[PDB]
Amino acid sequence: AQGPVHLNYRQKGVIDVFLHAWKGYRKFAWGHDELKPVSRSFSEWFGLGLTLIDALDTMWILGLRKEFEEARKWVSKKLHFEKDVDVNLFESTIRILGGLLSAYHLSGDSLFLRKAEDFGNRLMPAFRTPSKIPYSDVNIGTGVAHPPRSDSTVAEVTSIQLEFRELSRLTGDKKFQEAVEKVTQHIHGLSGKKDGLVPMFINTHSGLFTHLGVFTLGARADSYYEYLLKQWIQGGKQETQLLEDYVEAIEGVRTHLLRHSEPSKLTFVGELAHGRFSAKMDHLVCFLPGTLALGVYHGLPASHMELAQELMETCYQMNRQMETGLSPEIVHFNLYPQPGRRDVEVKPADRHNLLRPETVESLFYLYRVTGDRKYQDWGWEILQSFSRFTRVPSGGYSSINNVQDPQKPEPRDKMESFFLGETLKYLFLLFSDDPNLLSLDAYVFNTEAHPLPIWT
Ligand SMILES: [Ca+2]
Repeated sequence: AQGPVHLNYRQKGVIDVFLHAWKGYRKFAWGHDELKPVSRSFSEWFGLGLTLIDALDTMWILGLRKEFEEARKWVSKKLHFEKDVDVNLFESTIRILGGLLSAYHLSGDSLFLRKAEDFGNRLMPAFRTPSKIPYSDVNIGTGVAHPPRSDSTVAEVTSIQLEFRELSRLTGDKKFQEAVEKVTQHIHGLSGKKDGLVPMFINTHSGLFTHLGVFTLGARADSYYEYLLKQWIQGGKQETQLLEDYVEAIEGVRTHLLRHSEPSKLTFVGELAHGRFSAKMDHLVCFLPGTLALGVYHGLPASHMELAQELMETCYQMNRQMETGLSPEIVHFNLYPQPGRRDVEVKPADRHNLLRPETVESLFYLYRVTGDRKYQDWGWEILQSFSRFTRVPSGGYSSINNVQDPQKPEPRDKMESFFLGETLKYLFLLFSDDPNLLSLDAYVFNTEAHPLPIWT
C-alpha cells in the first residue's frame, strides 16, 4: 500500500480512494457492470464490464498501471460484443465507445481501438430511421434498433458526436462521422427551439421536436449544449454553426432560465414549462459552469466567465448546505423575498446522491481557467464528504439516500460506473498543478470524462 513520492497530497488522496473503491470491484464484481458494495455483490445493465471500461483511462491517468494491465487482460479475453442484448445508444456510446477510445489514446494499445471499431459498427443500426435521427436502443448482437419501452431524447442523439467523429478519424471509415453529423445538422435547422433552448424529445419518423414548450438544462438536454461547444473545440474551432448555436443557447439560458435566490441572491438555472418558470435545479445542471469556463478559455465572451463563477459558487453551496456536504439530486431555490427564509430547499424525494461528478467536473475547469486554488480547496472538501459518508469498509463507495442525515446517510448499495470514470478522474485532475496534464488546448473530454484529442 504505497504510491509515487512526486504526488501532491490531494492527488495522493484521490488515488487512495480509487484503490479502496477498486478493491471492492475486484473482489465482488470483477467483469460485471456495477458493484453492489454493501451486499458485496454486483449488478448487470449491459453485461459489458461497464465499470471496468469506464475506469480504464482513470486508472492510467492515476498511474495505476498494474491495475490497468489486469483490466486490459480482461478486455482482451472476456469482452465480447456477440451478445443478444439491447443497449441505449447514448449510454453505451459515452461510456463504452468513449472509454475505449480514450484508453487507446493513453495506452497506445491497439486492442482498445479494435474493440471500439467493433462496437461502433454494432451501434450503426440505430440510425436506420426515416429521419435518420437515431432510435434510442439497439441490440448489438441481432442488429435491430428500436424506440424506448415514444421518441428519442434530444440530448441522447446530440451527445454521441465526439465519439463517432473520432472513431471515423482513427479508422478512416467515414460512416460514423457522417451519421452523427447528419443529426447535428438536422437539429441546427429544426424549428421549435426557444432562443437556442431545445425541447426534450424528437420523433425518429417525423424528425421533429415533440413535447414543445418545455425546457430544462438537466436530463434529456444538458449534454446537447455541452457537445455544441465541445464539437466546435474538437474540430479545431472551424465549424461556426456549432459555435453560433452554443452562443445563442447561452443567451437563451440567461433570458429564460437564469434567476437569483433570496436572500443571498445565488444565481441558478431553473426550468420552463409553457411560460411557467420552475425554480428547480437538478444537480446535473452543475456541468454548466465548467462548460462555460471551458468556452471562455477558447475565446468566448467574458460574460460567460461571470456566469461560470456565479454558478460554480451556487453548485458549491448545493453541496455545502447539506449536512453531509454532498449535493442532493435536485435543489429548489427561493425567489420569494422573506426574512427568515433561506435559499436552498430540498424535497424529501430528492435527497439522494449517486456520487455524481458534475460539481467536481466544473471545479476542474474553473481552476484550469482561473487558477484560483479555492476551487481545489472546494473539491478537497467534497472528497472528504465522499470518504466520510459513502465509504464501504469491505471496499467500494455507495450512492446514498439521505444527504441530510450524517448519522444515517442510508447507502443504496450501488457504485455507479461514473464514480470511477468521472468523479475521481476530475478530482485527480483538479488537484494537478500542471496545466499541461490533459491540457484544455490539446484534449476535450466527452460527457463521461473520457479525453479525446483536439484535431489539428
Ligand atoms: Ca456528463
